[PDB]
Amino acid sequence: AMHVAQPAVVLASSRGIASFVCEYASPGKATEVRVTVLRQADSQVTEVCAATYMMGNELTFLDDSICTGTSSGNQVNLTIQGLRAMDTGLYICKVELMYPPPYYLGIGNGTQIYVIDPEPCPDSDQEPK
Ligand SMILES: *[C@@H]1O[C@H](CO[C@@H]2O[C@@H](C)[C@@H](O)[C@@H](O)[C@@H]2O)[C@@H](O[C@@H]2O[C@H](CO)[C@@H](O[C@@H]3O[C@H](CO)[C@@H](O)[C@H](O)[C@@H]3O)[C@H](O)[C@H]2NC(C)=O)[C@H](O)[C@H]1NC(C)=O
Ligand SMILES: *[C@@H]1O[C@H](CO[C@H]2O[C@@H](C)[C@@H](O)[C@@H](O)[C@@H]2O)[C@@H](O[C@@H]2O[C@H](CO)[C@@H](O[C@@H]3O[C@H](CO)[C@@H](O)[C@H](O)[C@@H]3O)[C@H](O)[C@H]2NC(C)=O)[C@H](O)[C@H]1NC(C)=O
Repeated sequence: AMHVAQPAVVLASSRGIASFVCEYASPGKATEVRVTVLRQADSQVTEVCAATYMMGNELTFLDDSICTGTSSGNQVNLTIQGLRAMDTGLYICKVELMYPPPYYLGIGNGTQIYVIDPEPCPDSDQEPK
């Protein structure tokens, strides 16, 4: 245990930019480090972004994109843009050497992404939103 570092929460900008880096630990360097980002909800949890961190290539988020992520050394950086009040929640950083056998690593418990709601008025006493 204690071989995976990830922020428990993440502060997002007003636009909705939530970016954090979940590092992982491996016995060596390989071409395939499958990463996964999940969103947890009280009713159920669903998959979101996923790609193979190839040390000589970039992650592909063609399926369920709506997100951008980077990977360097042993730290994977995930950035989210467009987080509404409902979008705010938990994001799980996953790290799995799934392609090479015989696959053995760990997943991140998850970082909560926080966002700020801008208001056209100096206070919410009237016309709150
Ligand atoms: C996570 O790491 C990024 C740095 O990653 C940069 O962008 C990634 C998508 C990868 O391609 C990396 O190879 C690249 O170095 C930290 O900052 C990020 O910097 C980039 C570069 O300035 C920002 O995106 C750029 O946007 C311009 C505008 O069109 C483009 O021209 C560039 O091609 C590039 O896409 C990116 O917005 C920025 N991330 C943020 C703040 O959203 C980032 O800070 C770090 N995360 C944290 C907070 O640790
Ligand atoms: C955040 O981390 C916790 C850590 O929980 C235990 O995880 C194991 C691997 C070990 O490190 C131990 O020291 C930790 O306390 C994750 O919670 C654990 O999750 C696993 C599955 O992901 C659970 O295993 C289950 O085991 C039962 C057998 O009793 C099987 O029937 C199930 O199929 C399953 O394999 C384990 O019970 C959980 N333990 C705890 C303490 O909760 C947690 O999943 C992770 N967050 C993420 C990535 O979602």
